[PDB]
Amino acid sequence: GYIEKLVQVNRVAKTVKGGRIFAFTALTVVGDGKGRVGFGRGKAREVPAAIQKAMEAARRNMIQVDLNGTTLQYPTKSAHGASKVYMQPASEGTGIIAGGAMRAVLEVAGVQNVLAKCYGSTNPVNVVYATFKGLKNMQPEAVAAKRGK
RNA sequence: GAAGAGUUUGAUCAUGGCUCAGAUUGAACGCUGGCGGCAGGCCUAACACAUGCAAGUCGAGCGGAUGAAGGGAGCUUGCUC
Repeated sequence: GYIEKLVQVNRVAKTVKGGRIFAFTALTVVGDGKGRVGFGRGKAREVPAAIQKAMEAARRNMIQVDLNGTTLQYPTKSAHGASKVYMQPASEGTGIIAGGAMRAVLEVAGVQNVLAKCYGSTNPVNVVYATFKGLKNMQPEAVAAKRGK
C-alpha cells in the first residue's frame, strides 16, 4: 500500500552520564485503499528518517481487513491494555467522524463512514492496537455455520 | 447517529484531576452603528409609592328632578299662565 498516514511524533529522551541525548519515535500506518493495514515506528535521531523507519515495519505485517464495501461489518467491542474502542457502521453520507489516531487507520481500509471512539487510555501507542483487533475478526460469511444467514 | 487537544516525567506507561475548542441567555459590560419585518425587554426590593387612567351599564324595570319644540290665549312679539 501507498496510502500511508502519519499518526504521531513524540520527542523521546534518555540520559547518558555526559548528558541527555534525544531521539524521535514516530508511528505511521500504511494501507492500500482496500484494506491491508500495517503498523510500526522507528528509533533514530531525526524526524525525516523516523517516519520512514516507521515504514520499515509499516509495509510489514499487512493483513487484508475483511471489508463489506464502503461500510463496516458490525458494531465493534474491542480493547488492548487500557484502551477500549467502540465502532459501528453508518449509512451513506457522513465522512470521517472518528478521532485522532482512529481516523488514520480507518481511512486506509476503504471504509469512510467510520464512527470510531476511544475509551480507557487515549495513548496512541496502545490506541492503534485495539483498532486492528477491532478489524482482525471481521467476517460476513467466514463463520463455520452451515447456513448463509 | 457519538472527532479531542494541551498539561505530572530525564523519558515511558497507567491511574487520575485541571485548563481548552463548541453551542447556548430574559442578558450585562467595553467598543461602533445604516435599515426593514416579526419578536422580546425588573432576572434584584412580594421595596415604598405623588400623579392621571385600569368596569360602568341601563330611562323600553320603577317613583321623582328639567322643560326641546309646536299649536294658541292676553299684553303686543320682549315675557310668562
